[PDB]
Amino acid sequence: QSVLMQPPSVSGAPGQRVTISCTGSSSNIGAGYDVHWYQQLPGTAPKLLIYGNNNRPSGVPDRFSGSKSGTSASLAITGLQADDEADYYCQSYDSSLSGSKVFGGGTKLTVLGQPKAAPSVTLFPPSSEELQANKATLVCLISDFYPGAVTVAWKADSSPVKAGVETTTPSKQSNNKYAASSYLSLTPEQWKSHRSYSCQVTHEGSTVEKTVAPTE
Amino acid sequence: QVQLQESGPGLVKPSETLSLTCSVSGDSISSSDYSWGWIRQPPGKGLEWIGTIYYIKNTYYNPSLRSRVTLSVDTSKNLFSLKLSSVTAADTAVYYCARERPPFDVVVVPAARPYNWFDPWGLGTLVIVSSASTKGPSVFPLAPSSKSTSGGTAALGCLVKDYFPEPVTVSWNSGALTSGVHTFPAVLQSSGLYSLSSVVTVPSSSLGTQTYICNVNHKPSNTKVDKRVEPKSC
Amino acid sequence: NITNLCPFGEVFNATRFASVYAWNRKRISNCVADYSVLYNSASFSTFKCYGVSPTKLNDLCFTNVYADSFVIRGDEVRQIAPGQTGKIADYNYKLPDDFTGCVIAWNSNNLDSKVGGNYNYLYRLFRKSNLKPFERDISTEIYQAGSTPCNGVEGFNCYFPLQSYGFQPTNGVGYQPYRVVVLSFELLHAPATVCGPGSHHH
Ligand SMILES: *[C@@H]1O[C@H](CO)[C@@H](O[C@@H]2O[C@H](CO)[C@@H](O[C@@H]3O[C@H](CO)[C@@H](O)[C@H](O)[C@@H]3O)[C@H](O)[C@H]2NC(C)=O)[C@H](O)[C@H]1NC(C)=O
Repeated sequence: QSVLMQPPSVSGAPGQRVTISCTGSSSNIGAGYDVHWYQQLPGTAPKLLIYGNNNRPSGVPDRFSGSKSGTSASLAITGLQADDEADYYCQSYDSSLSGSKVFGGGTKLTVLGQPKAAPSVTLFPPSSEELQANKATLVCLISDFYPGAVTVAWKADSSPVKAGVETTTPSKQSNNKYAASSYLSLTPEQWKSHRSYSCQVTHEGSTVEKTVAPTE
Repeated sequence: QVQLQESGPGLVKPSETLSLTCSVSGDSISSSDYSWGWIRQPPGKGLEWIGTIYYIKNTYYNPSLRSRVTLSVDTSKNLFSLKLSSVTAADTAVYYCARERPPFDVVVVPAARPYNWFDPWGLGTLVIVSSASTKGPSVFPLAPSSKSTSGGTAALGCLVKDYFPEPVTVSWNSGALTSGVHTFPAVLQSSGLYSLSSVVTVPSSSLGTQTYICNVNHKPSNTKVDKRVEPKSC
Repeated sequence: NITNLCPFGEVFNATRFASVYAWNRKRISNCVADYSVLYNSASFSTFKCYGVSPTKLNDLCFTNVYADSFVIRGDEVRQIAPGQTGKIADYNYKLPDDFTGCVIAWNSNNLDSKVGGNYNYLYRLFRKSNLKPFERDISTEIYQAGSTPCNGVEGFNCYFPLQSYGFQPTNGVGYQPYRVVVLSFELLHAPATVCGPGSHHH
């Protein structure tokens, strides 16, 4: 959960132009406050990429550019290189209530090095063994996708479930495609209190869901 | 050149207070130009501002954390500090310190605070909130249902639940089954215990013919468990 | 012999303008003031007059005139008028309801913004009460928003009272800097001392 909204993933081939948007509201970006961009290379701390909407700190190459318009801001990356694969975060200030710095949710930029592939999703209900142990875990396994970026959302009778959910960051499998896993941990009572549960998996803007039911 | 170095306990029990210290090199924390801030990042998630201290005494807090945050400066050691009270599992995160600087050519620094940015950042320090004692995992079968059975391939697996600490190793058929296998990294649950899963994609026509066992090893607790995965009906 | 034109260029062509919270005032007296050449001196975004008709302003006389000047952002020019509310009208510069004078404003993006941003124009964000007409608040005391005293230190419910505008050249026009000059005409029970050429005095 973040006050600034970024796309979860963006991708482009080496040498192409790519943009990452950052939409806020009239209480932050729309109130006249600047947007800064940080680049987080994998395994490293974030680092300043753009400051004050469109200024490059020393050391940041020409290929990076920033702008803002209305309630939105945009990071543009030209001449995409493999070095650029990272998570990018926008950041601004929000004047509502007592005021606070706010961050976007982050964008995983993927420099395409293999064909895109839609995820395969398999949703396991809690085993009878686990239920006999007075526990219930729904296991949603996701595999064979590229880029390695996915959004998982759980629903119990169409109601979004936040608590009891844990999700792993996509990691490479032996065929160099990506996989991820998500868990919904429930007591047996609440497991049996709903008609069905949904694991919804969003990849490059397309959502596939699998469903389980305690009856079936 | 300005460098920041975090330091703190790696593990804290729930309800305790997290104490972190950030040492500054190449600048003075007594600056009336720069501020000193804390940001955190839960594993696999985004960045969240904690709070900032400016000119020794002035503080600015994330409103949703303000009641639990205390910031301070020690000028004799050139460092600043964060204390986060009553920690829960939601506070497990990498904690970064950062210098927060105002825009260039600003006369009245306090008036420009909404336009500050973070530069440079520290290296970050991982803080895990858990009361867990060392504990072996329970292994449950992820049986192939009547779904994949009807097709060509069938997915089956093993759930390795509630263990501490990491790691746990998983093989299949004592290493005789390797292709189509993927063992996932562990999640840390709000209980303070780890869980992971191991999955294998197998020919559907093998489910009566071939036995499928996952071998699970948790060396800290000296626990080893074999679990056979069969397609028990609904 | 009073062929000295009033020094309007001193105020309008000043190289630097004040922040609105510390708005400047220039006293102008003992000179001739033609306002036609003012309304023809440059391209003004705003030129509104209140209390007296803008057709025959030149045929009028007054005891003296006061020229207040400052910078705000575009969307706030509308607050420099009678009966207005908002952070500028409430906390920074307030015109009376019976105002008699003129509000002149123009876009100063070429002067008051810069690449990377100019953040040195400030406005007052907090105040315990609204300004009376033509009063001025230059204090920088920490604003006590709550029940706990601030002791000159910023914290929760203890806020620095001023805030920067962020003026960058590519801002939307509503967030670009505008220079404002307010002309007040003082009609006192005393001889006139500022007069237009077109009045029968001259
Ligand atoms: C602020 O400064 C600007 C520029 O210095 C002033 O504009 C200038 O005003 C003079 C008025 O004496 C202009 O000269 C005039 O030329 C016309 C014919 O073109 C003539 O009829 C007048 O008698 C006079 O000779 C001058 O061209 C003009 N310059 C520019 C670049 O526009 C402005 O008046 C100053 N503002 C105030 C309030 O004093």
